[PDB]
Amino acid sequence: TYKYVNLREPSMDMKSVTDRAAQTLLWTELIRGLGMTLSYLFREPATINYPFEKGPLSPRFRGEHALRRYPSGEERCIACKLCEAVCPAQAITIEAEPRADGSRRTTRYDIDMTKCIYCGFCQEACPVDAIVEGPNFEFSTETHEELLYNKEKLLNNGDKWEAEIAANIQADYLYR
Amino acid sequence: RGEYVVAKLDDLINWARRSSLWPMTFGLACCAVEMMHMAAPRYDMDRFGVVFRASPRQSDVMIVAGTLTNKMAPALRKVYDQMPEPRYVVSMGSCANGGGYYHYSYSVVRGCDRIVPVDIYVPGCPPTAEALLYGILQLQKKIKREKRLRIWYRR
Amino acid sequence: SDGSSRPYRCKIKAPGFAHLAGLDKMSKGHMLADVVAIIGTQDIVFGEVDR
Amino acid sequence: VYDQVEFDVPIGSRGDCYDRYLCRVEEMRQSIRIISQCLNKMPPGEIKVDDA
Amino acid sequence: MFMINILMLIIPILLAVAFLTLVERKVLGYMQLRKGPNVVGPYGLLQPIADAIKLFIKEPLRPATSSASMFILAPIMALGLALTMWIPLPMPYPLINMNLGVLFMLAMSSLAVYSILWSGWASNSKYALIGALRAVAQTISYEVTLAIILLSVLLMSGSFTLSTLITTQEQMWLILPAWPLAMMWFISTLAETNRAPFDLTEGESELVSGFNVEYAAGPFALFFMAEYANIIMMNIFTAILFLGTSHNPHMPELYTINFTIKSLLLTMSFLWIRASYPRFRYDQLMHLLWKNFLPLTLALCMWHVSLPILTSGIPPQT
Amino acid sequence: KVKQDMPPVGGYGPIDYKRNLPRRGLSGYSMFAVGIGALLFGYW
Amino acid sequence: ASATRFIQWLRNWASGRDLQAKLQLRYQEISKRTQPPPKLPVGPSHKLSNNYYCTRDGRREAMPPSIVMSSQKKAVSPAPPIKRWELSQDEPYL
Amino acid sequence: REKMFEFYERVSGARMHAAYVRPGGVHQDLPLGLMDDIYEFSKNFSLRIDEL
Amino acid sequence: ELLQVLKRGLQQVSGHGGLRGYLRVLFRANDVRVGTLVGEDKYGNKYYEDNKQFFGRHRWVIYTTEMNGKNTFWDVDGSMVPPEWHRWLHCMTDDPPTVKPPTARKFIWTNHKFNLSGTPQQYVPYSTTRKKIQEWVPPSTPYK
Amino acid sequence: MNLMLALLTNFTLATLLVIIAFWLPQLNVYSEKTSPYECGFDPMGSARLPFSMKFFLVAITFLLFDLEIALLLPLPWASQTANLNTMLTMALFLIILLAVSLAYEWTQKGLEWTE
Ligand SMILES: CCCCCCCCCCCCCCCCCC(=O)OC[C@H](COP(=O)(O)OCCN)OC(=O)CCCCCCCCCCCCCCCCC
Ligand SMILES: CCCCCCCCCCCCO[C@@H]1O[C@H](CO)[C@@H](O[C@H]2O[C@H](CO)[C@@H](O)[C@H](O)[C@H]2O)[C@H](O)[C@H]1O
Ligand SMILES: CCCCCCCCCCCCO[C@@H]1O[C@H](CO)[C@@H](O[C@H]2O[C@H](CO)[C@@H](O)[C@H](O)[C@H]2O)[C@H](O)[C@H]1O
Ligand code: SF4
Ligand code: SF4
Ligand code: SF4
Repeated sequence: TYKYVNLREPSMDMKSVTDRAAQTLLWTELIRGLGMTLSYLFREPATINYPFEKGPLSPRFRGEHALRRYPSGEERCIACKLCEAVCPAQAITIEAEPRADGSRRTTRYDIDMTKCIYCGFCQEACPVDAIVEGPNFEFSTETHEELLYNKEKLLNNGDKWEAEIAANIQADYLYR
Repeated sequence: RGEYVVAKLDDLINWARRSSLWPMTFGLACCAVEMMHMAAPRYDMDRFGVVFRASPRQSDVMIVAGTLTNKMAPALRKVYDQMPEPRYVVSMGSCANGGGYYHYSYSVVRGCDRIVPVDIYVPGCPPTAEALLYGILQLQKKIKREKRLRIWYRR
Repeated sequence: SDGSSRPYRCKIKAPGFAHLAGLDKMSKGHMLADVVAIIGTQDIVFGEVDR
Repeated sequence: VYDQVEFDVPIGSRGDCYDRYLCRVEEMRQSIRIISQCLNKMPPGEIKVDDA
Repeated sequence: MFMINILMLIIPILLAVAFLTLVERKVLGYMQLRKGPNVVGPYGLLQPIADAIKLFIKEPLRPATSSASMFILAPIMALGLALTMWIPLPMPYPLINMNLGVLFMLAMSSLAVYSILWSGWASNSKYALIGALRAVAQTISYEVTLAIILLSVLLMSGSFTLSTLITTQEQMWLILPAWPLAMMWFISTLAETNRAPFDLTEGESELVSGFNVEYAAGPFALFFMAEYANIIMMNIFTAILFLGTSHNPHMPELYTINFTIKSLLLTMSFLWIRASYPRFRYDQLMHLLWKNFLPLTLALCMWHVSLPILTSGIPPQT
Repeated sequence: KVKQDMPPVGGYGPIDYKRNLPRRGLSGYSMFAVGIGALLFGYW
Repeated sequence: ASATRFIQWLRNWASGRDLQAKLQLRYQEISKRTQPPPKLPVGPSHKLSNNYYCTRDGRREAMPPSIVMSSQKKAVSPAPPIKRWELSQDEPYL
Repeated sequence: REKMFEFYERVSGARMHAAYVRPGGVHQDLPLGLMDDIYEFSKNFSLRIDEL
Repeated sequence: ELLQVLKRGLQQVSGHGGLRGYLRVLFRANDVRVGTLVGEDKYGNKYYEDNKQFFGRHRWVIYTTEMNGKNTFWDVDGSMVPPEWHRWLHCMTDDPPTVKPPTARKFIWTNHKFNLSGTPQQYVPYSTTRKKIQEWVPPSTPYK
Repeated sequence: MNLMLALLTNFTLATLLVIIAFWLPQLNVYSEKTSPYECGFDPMGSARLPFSMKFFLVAITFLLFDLEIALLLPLPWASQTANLNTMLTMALFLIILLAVSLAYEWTQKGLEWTE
């Protein structure tokens, strides 16, 4: 089915022809348009008072990256390199070797935050919930180099944001 | 005391410059949509004194909002150079920050800091409108820290 | 597809590519400010036009 | 599932900007008409092909 | 004591203009479901000061291809003539009482056009040239209609003196007997002041910035200040013409209160109109004036010549 | 039991979409008469 | 929601609509930001028997193209002509 | 449009580049209470079109 | 109803501890609404809500004037909100950390830190791996 | 003298503001900054090249019509004459002829811009 958006024949009776004459000379349809912007003047605006008020987000939000630990404090990351393989932007760089004990752990874990597209494939790919995108979106920097995160920066992010991150995973993991 | 006077005069000019930032009407790709959302009613950048103006002659800030190609690079440099001083650049999003997801492309400049100096780097693909607004406020605080007249005084 | 896990070729057909190519046709006999209207009516986003 | 929702296609008559403006405005109303059917007809089940 | 009077005119004008920019931003903001300036000072009250200081410590630019003398002359002339439009305005007493105060304003308004023409030409830039030539077209569109409308109204006032318009409207606003002229006048002042929906010489969405695309910093501010000073002045002129305020000689301040309120509300409508309509195409502006206003303005001029004669209500020459 | 986002039991309430520009204002005769009446009072 | 009666009447009259019934700012009608946990269903392949993958393997049923002619009676069209569209009974004319 | 990015963000965690529709279906199921919010948004949008 | 409007306005001055506190918030936050205090964090930030305000304005924080040795009376930014209140403030949850406290881990930062970019304690990148090739070291004695 | 003082003050203040604007800010002049603006790319040809006028005929007509207002402006004074029969006829005669010329130019397509 279709409909016509603009296929009208206007009435030619005297009343309709005078109603259009008054509209042309008295600008009635232009005054009607003033009424609508007047009605907005007296509405409450939609502005929020940033940074005192914040735009609503959900637990799924994809923000700054972090590397997480188990409750014991051991790193979750096992240097499987699945996040590095799936990264659409090739933003992750990883090196690994046996730790001083026998553990399989990374020696390099970099994210070029200026290559990253914040797509979240890395946290989907991770089998142990080690790499996540956190809820933080207020980390703009004065230099480019400050956005090339090494493993120390990402572990600090996890230690900094774990309290919020764990609660967000708790809200969403049954959808995953 | 000259020290006290120049200290106060920096506050005056710094306050004027950060309170009346006029970005160039300049956007390149996806990230320009989030910039439009920062002008929209929810965030209303204009309420901070941030007003878009098209002419580079009447602009204080270039927000590089999107991918910079090699074909567009001379044009971006041209309009930056035509800004009167003082002028600032905000790099918005992964593309402008360091090439992003077209980083290895033959036609893409790997970061707009190869072409212009950059004051603030706003991460995201795209950064949320609020993330950009955070970047603009970070630029305001940077301008608030400028010590032009104090440095002139001690020359 | 060539049978593997990576596409061999992906040509993207953007509607705005054809529409913008017709901008010269549509603008015949019009003034500068109409070309502003004609660009908008085509609804162009250069991400898909340029890819 | 577009063959399961009812909607009308707007059609212009003069092939100019104004008729295309009207077509886009009316298409928004038809999108609201389709969205209303999607909310009422949303079925249960899984959301990606059960083929790992 | 006259120089003090001159300063009590220029200084308030500039301050009124500066806070008109704040009011415009707020009114557009709320009509657009947002707030507008509310951080720089309480309720954004200091925003105009920050803009003014910022612009005058910004580097000014002389384009390499520009004609230096006319490039500098044009912004000076714009602001200088904008302030000169206020000296005959009776509020209720004019700074300069002129017999032909109405004509003086027509002459100064026509001369103010050249600040657009010469700034745009002197820039030696294509967007500035296009903007300047839109000023030629827009002046050709409205002035002939604008002066004939004044003539029709003055056939009831009886003179070109601006203070006589107060006496004429002691019993009643002139908007009653001449609302058809008031409508065409109000629209003409929008085109006269280059205001939306006739904001064509700057025409931002088409010409980037039009005639003043090459201006920066203080020189740019002067054009901005001149443009907004003419918004207020021409709405004051409209209030005197059509919404005459009663003048009590022993309490002139009562006149200035009522007169100021009317001029403010007229100035708000310029912001209200800017928030509401799209822009004319500049050839459509010419056809609006020449094919609609001019035929009716010519007819009404005949009517307002005859009507005082046939009703025996010719106003006094003095 | 399965618990996923579903519409209410009887579906959602009706949703408007059709154009609605209410017809307002007076007729051409009435508006012209008011204007001519205002002119005649002003002339007198 | 906090607008006074007079302002509500003024802005309702100005727009010609009853704005209060369809406010564009959201209040308490929207969902809670904490929700009960889901329990999502499983797909049809979640079976312990009669579920051999070879019987539900879409990829392995895709065949190479059928060669109609290689360079090694009534006329036809690619498909039947398209049936003509009908005017909407909902609203044929906007 | 700002309210519709919220629907994007609630299903994908991104306001714009959701990467939500994938070969095989969608990435994640609708969060509980999302269709109620879409319905609230839709119930008022046609009035916004009229204002336009 | 106009008088009722003005009484709400006057009640805002008293609701902010007098005209000094009222002017303090008006100049710090450019807003003078009075909300219900939900709680305070260890850094001094105060969290308010008002569920009759439209979604987005129904929660807000009044930042502390001092955090981590930095004077923030005029200089505030969103990165001063600690993670536990970050979730509540951005409406990722309905429950404030007062009612639903976060899970305590030994490794979680006890002291939240704001954005440190542009300061001496900013992040500086470097390679976290050790040298890969060992160069031969010549003998320290002569013998030739 | 009042008027000349007012005119001198207006333009002096405007000149003073320009002088401050040019001598107070820190300048940094180089070739690329002061080059002509054209949306980021170098202009094609000079901006002094001829710019066609499509309303050329209306502009010339504006001259003839602008002189009519000079002839019509004295009408408020002309209404004080005792010889009101003559003035009213001649006042209406002038306006009608002005209307006739507009009708002639309108019908002959003089108001339409060239292509
Ligand atoms: C008893 C004997 C008495 C004799 C006298 C009796 C005569 C009384 C009736 C005479 C007619 C009165 C109206 C005359 C005013 C001019 C009317 C007019 O010309 O408007 C039509 C004009 C043309 O537009 P259009 O419809 O596209 O073209 C028509 C066909 N070509 O369209 C326009 O002009 C539209 C302009 C667009 C820009 C408008 C932006 C502002 C709109 C709001 C303004 C509100 C007016 C407020 C006035 C303030 C007063 C100070
Ligand atoms: C004494 C004062 C009052 C007298 C009025 C004086 C002005 C008279 C205006 C000219 C009237 C006749 O001249 C004019 O001719 C053209 C024919 O090309 C007519 O018709 C043409 O122009 C109009 C408007 O441009 C078009 O809508 C129409 O498509 C076209 O046919 C005009 O409607 C008519 O106005
Ligand atoms: C302080 C000033 C306050 C100004 C408030 C402005 C709001 C005024 C609202 C009145 C509406 C405008 O005026 C009234 O509405 C419409 C405008 O086209 C006209 O009616 C017309 O509208 C449309 C056409 O566009 C159609 O329905 C129909 O062709 C016709 O009926 C009425 O004949 C007019 O009398
Ligand atoms: S979010 Fe996407 S682009 Fe960024 S690191 Fe993870 S997989 Fe790579
Ligand atoms: S972060 Fe996860 S996916 Fe990446 S290497 Fe470590 S364990 Fe593997
Ligand atoms: S950074 Fe992301 S959103 Fe921005 S332009 Fe590049 S791809 Fe688009």
